[PDB]
Amino acid sequence: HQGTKPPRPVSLESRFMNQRRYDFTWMHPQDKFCSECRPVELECKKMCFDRYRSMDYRMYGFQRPRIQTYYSFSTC
Amino acid sequence: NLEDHFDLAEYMMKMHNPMSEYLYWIAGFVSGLHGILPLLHSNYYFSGMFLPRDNDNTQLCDDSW
Amino acid sequence: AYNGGYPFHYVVQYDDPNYDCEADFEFEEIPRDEFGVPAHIPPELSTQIRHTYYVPPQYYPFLKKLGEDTPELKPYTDKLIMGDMTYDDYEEMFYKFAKPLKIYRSRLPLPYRTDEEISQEKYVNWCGRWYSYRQRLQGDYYSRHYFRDWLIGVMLGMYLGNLCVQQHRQYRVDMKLFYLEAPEHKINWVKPRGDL
Amino acid sequence: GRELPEYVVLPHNQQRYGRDKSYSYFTCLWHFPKMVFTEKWCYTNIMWFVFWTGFWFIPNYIWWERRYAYQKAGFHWEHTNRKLQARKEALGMDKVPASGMDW
Amino acid sequence: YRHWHRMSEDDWALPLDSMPEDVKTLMATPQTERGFVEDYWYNRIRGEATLLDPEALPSKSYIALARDMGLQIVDEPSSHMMGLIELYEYLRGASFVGPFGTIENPVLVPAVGQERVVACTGGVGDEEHFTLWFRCREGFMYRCGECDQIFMLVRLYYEDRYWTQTLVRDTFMSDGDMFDLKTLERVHKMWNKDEMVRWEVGYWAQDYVLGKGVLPGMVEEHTRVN
Amino acid sequence: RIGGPPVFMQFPPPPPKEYLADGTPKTYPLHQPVFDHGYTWEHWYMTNAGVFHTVYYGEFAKDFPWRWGFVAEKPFWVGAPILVLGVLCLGHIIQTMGQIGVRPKRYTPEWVEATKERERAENT
Amino acid sequence: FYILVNNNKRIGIYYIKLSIIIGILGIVLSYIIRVELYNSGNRIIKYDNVNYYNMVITLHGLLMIFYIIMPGLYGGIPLYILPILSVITDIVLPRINNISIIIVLISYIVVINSIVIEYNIGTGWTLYPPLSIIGTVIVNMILYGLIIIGISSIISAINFMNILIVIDGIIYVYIWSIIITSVLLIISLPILNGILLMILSDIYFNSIYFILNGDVVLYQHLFWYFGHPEVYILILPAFGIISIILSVLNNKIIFGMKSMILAIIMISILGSIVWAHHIYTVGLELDTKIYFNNLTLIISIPTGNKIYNWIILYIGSYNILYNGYQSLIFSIMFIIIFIIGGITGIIISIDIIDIGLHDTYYIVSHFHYILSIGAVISLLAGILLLKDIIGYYNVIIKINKYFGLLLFININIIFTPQFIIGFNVMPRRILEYSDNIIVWNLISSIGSISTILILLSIF
Amino acid sequence: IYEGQTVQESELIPQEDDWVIEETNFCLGRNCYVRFREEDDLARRALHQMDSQLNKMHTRLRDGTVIPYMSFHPDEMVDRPAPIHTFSEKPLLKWTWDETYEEAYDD
Ligand SMILES: CCCCCCCCCCCCCCCCCC(=O)OC[C@H](COP(=O)([O-])OCC(O)COP(=O)([O-])OC[C@@H](COC(=O)CCCCCCCCCCCCCCCCC)OC(=O)CCCCCCCCCCCCCCCCC)OC(=O)CCCCCCCCCCCCCCCCC
Ligand code: HEA
Ligand code: HEA
Ligand SMILES: [O-][O-]
Ligand SMILES: [Cu+2]
Ligand SMILES: [K+]
Ligand SMILES: [Zn+2]
Repeated sequence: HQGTKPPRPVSLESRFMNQRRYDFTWMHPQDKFCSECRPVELECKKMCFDRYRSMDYRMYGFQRPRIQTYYSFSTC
Repeated sequence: NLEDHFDLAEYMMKMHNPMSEYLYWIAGFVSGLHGILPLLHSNYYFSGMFLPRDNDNTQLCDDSW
Repeated sequence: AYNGGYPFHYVVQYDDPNYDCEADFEFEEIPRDEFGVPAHIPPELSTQIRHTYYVPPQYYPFLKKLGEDTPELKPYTDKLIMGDMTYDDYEEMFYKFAKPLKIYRSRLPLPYRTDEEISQEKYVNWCGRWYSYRQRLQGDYYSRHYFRDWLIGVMLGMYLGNLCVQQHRQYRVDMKLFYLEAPEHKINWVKPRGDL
Repeated sequence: GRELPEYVVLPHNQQRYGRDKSYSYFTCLWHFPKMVFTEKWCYTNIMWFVFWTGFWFIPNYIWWERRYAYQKAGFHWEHTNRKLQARKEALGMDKVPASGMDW
Repeated sequence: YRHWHRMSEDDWALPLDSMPEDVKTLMATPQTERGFVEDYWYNRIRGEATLLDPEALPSKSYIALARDMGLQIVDEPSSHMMGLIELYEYLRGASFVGPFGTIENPVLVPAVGQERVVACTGGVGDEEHFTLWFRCREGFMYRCGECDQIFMLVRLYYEDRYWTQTLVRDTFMSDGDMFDLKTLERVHKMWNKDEMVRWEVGYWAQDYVLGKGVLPGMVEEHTRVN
Repeated sequence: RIGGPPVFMQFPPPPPKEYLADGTPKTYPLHQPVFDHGYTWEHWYMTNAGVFHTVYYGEFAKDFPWRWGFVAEKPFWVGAPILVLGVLCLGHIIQTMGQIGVRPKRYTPEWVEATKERERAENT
Repeated sequence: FYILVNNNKRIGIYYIKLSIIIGILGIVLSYIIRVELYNSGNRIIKYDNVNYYNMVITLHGLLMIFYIIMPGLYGGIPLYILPILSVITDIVLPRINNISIIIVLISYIVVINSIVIEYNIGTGWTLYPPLSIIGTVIVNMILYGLIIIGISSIISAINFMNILIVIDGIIYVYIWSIIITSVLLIISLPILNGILLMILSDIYFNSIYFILNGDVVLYQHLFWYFGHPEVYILILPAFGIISIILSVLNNKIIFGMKSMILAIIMISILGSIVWAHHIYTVGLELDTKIYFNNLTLIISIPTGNKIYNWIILYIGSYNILYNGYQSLIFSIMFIIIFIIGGITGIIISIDIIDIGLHDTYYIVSHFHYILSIGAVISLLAGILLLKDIIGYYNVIIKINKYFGLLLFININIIFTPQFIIGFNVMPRRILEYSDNIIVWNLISSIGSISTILILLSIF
Repeated sequence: IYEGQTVQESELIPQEDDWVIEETNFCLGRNCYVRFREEDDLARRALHQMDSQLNKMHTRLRDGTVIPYMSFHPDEMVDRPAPIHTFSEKPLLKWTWDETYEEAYDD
């Protein structure tokens, strides 16, 4: 079920939604990877890792299609 | 042993080295400085003076000194 | 009635003389209990079976001598001779003949006291009783005096409190006359200053 | 089992210790600094503490200063990016292979 | 006692590998010169030698039988000491409650040292008062300042030593006739024959008297791997 | 319990006494000074020594420095009142040293009158 | 050794020693505050450095509460006499006792280091959000200190509770006082930790509990659910000491021992359910306000019973015994002073009176009379009673009538005027004020400098 | 509440007409700071301190019994200053009851 979780509507940014006082850096106090992305926001991190790779900095993850990997639980 | 009967035997028997007392007082003195030194440093950092002159943030008479 | 009936310490027997429960990893040897009951016979059944101690017959004359010298011990020795003594019977015999250790006060050395001092024991007891009599009476006397005094404090605290009641009373009278008669009360007087 | 005498006569005849001399309120103001600068056991313990605390402070200090200067220059990826633009300028190529990869 | 933890295996019996290997000297050592392990195995070897000889038991007196098993015949001196020892041990983890103390019968306060802290709570009911703590030093008949309860310190002291079960046994028990090794051998052959050992302690003990490794299977019994 | 921490053990004898080469007993440091001053008063106080006893505790002037010997010699109600005023006066003096000659303009007569005008207008 | 020692009596001495050291920093901060408040203007803090004053008042409060009085009355005297009162050889948990004092020292070093290195800003000792969560890193450091202190407090509470399992005598009133404080800590600390973690989450983990649609009043509930139990965790050990001193020095058995014990238990239960009297002005519902006001006034009943039981202890005592000992004077002074603090507490308990007196110096004087005067004097009196047992010397305190008189007079000069300015009114946590409040502020300031001078005469 | 021990009139009857209340001083004596000799070393100053304990003192009555230094709490029972190890032998709190058993007596 989690491997094929249905897409959900993009959240409208309501009155008290997505409030930020400072960037997200508690996971990487010194490196400060993906300061704009949230700790487990996988799609934001993927695009952020792509920027770093385009800047000659290697990052791990978000490159193999799900159906071409083992244990994905997303194969037909 | 008789020397080990009392806790802190040297101090209780009045033979301890005075340096122990001096260190205790020095430690307290250093603790006190943690309230005064940052006061002076912060005053200078934001004003340029280590300590103010009484009522120098208000309008003063011409002859005030 | 302790530890669920499991004895903290118990004897186990093994048929093979060279068997070691820690070195060997075979799966055919069956351990026995102290009476020799194989482990595959459950406790509920084996505990019902009656087990009695069998001593070699050469001991019968000794067990007979014990009974005669101590007649209270004879019934237990007879059971042992006749092979009718269970573990419970042995326990009853064991605890029946256990006696407590005795302390003799006559053997205790005494703190030193002269014969002159020993003759004054009644006098000192007499003084102690009079001290307890005087103590008990004084308790009643003091309780009456001081708890009565506390009333003076109540009355002093009621007088001083009443002074503020009177001030408050006059205050309320004055307040009622402010908006009614006081020239200090002014209306159509304060004008807005306006923004600076 | 050890055998000891009731008393021992010392070789020297110096009465080094005894009752305190009468002291005033501010006696400590001169006695304490005197001990620090004149008693060996005191100033050898101070120098030992200062020397070794500073000794291990240096390697940490050097490492952090280099790290701090680096962090102010930019993020890790901003550094690798500057070396990538330089390599693109050296070759005159708009797009170059990523580091560790061939054309 | 309630304050003691669970019996050990050793509290019941000792392993035969703790038997002294010089049995000949062990059976000749005076009781005052035997240590705890040596005294355990002296009594067990000698006691089981007499118990495993049925034909001689009926003719043996209780005085002699008790000596062989290592049991001390009781007397008023030893009973007093043992009793005060057990009373001291009980008070280690138990409350101290008893009759009101008077000059004729002071409260007995056992101690090893020369002093023990004691509290007087007075009498029963309304005669009970708040705890009044005092230091009970030896040689003084103490009187509570409040209820006049008399106290006294009892010291478990004997000849530069305190009172222990070992001390009581050494001071009052007297060594009897020296143990005869012929009895050990005679009983050994009685219960141990043709590869059957019905006196394991006497098979090991006889082996040591023979010099260790002499009896069948004993070399294999003494060969260990770690 | 055999071989456990003993309930009681006797103190071993103290180490041998030390004499100087001339035979004078060797003295060791002692923080019980004999202060030098002219005061010799001796104050005694009945003290609780438990429930049924007391002890007559004495304080000797020579056991204290000069400052305490001087103060403790006088009657309490002679010294106490003077000391109370003195400490208060000193506190005010200390707090006045940093404001010598400071003349804020809001305490001048002109500003004092202007506040009175404001109070009249606002009926404060 | 020094740091390795596990002796419970040595550790008790360490707690008192550290409380005095940290106390020097506490008193210095208090002198800064009173100096500043001597007149209107800037005196020792620049107008551009007003953030320092906010930090001074914040650290003063935190240090005196958690690093001085609590380590002194719940760590110092308790660790030294409790195992003796329980006729037990030593404390149940030896190794835990050692680490507790080390933890306190390490958290103190973190706090003072944060003064030196971090920017100096303040948010009160009550760390109300959102102000606490929009500050600089010094707030993060202070949070670490509190959490670390919480660890030491809870493990010490566990240590004292285990005495019930080993006590070989009678549970005296003092032992009951510590046990109940330990219970109050075991039940209140876990709630504090949770709310502190939420402050951290908003400071350091981008949480949103204290931004709109999240109720900031939530923090005040959880904080004060620990806050008020804390004020009784700080006073109950003092009550236990007062009972011992009065009974011993007057040679009189405690009267109503069971009522004393049951009064302490009652205060604890009630103190665990009255916290919102600190939140009267937020705008709570009428029925909530009435509940809390009603239960707050009930606490006076058990507290009153203890006071009167103490009075009869001193009444009737023998005249021949000298009554000028400093310990006896301090114990008596506690009754006289605590009644003042408690009565003013009942006044502020009425919420309508509280509207006028919230966040004013009347509240300051109220809790100073109980803590800065009552608790301090109780700790001094307890240490003084144990002077022979502890064995310290080189001070002139045991019989010093001048010190007691000067302290009592001058301490009242500081805080009695703070009750007056509460109806003037002078807000709390401010440094500048209107010129018409100088007189009373000046009088209190003269009192502060004088008290400090009297602290030098003991040596 | 505690009001002292109960007294029967028979116990207040003297054996002589001159009996009065014994006038024994319960003030232990005059004391001050324990004064150590300079000559004494650390071990011998420890012995000196142990010999100046007020809680080891008592008052001997006319019949030879002594009323000891007593305290409401055991805090006053340890040596002053407190030694490292205080209550090696467990202090005994004596409770009183009327129960008895035959083994304790002999006829
Ligand atoms: C509130 C206040 C008022 C209160 C009034 C009321 C009081 C009522 C009574 C209360 C009583 C409580 C109970 C008391 C029980 C006492 C028991 C006792 O005595 O125990 C024995 C115990 C130890 O005795 P012992 O058994 O002989 O111990 C032997 C040693 O173990 C072994 O001996 P050793 O010689 O081998 O020792 C080792 C020694 C070896 O020592 C040496 O070698 C010393 C050498 C000399 C050094 C001297 C200091 C130098 C400083 C230089 C500074 C330079 C600054 C330059 C600035 C330049 C600027 C331009 O030390 C060390 O190696 C380590 C020392 C560490 C501690 C000292 C730390 C100092 C401060 C450090 C600050 C650092 C800040 C860093 C910040 C960094 C930021 C990046 O006694 C003590 O420790 C002394 C206690 C003395 C006071 C007792 C209480 C008396 C009564 C109260 C008086 C009033 C006090 C008021 C508070 C103080 C005010 C200031
Ligand atoms: C140990 C310290 C301590 C103690 C014991 C108390 C005790 C009490 N406190 Fe507390 N209090 C504080 C420390 C303490 N307090 C602190 C530090 C603050 C401020 C924290 C902050 O805001 O930052 C505070 C704040 C505080 C407020 C907040 C006011 C405001 O925020 O505006 C209130 C009001 O309810 C209050 C009430 C009480 C009451 C009702 C008691 C009762 O316990 C008093 C009980 C005692 C008596 C009543 C006197 C003795 C009893 C009698 C003589 C019997 C006869 C009396 C009657 C019948 C009434 N306290
Ligand atoms: C128990 C804690 C404690 C103690 C002792 C004190 C003591 C003192 N405090 Fe207190 N104070 C607080 C806790 C305490 N304070 C708290 C919690 C606040 C509110 C914080 C906030 O607003 O955020 C506060 C606020 C506070 C303010 C308000 C500043 C403001 O917010 O605007 C002021 C000044 O007016 C002040 C002054 C003083 C003075 C002059 C003393 C004393 O100096 C008076 C003189 C007494 C002594 C100098 C003796 C003290 C000695 C010891 C404490 C050591 C004892 C150790 C042993 C006995 C071993 N305090
Ligand atoms: O807080 O009361
Ligand atoms: Cu409150
Ligand atoms: K100001
Ligand atoms: Zn009695």
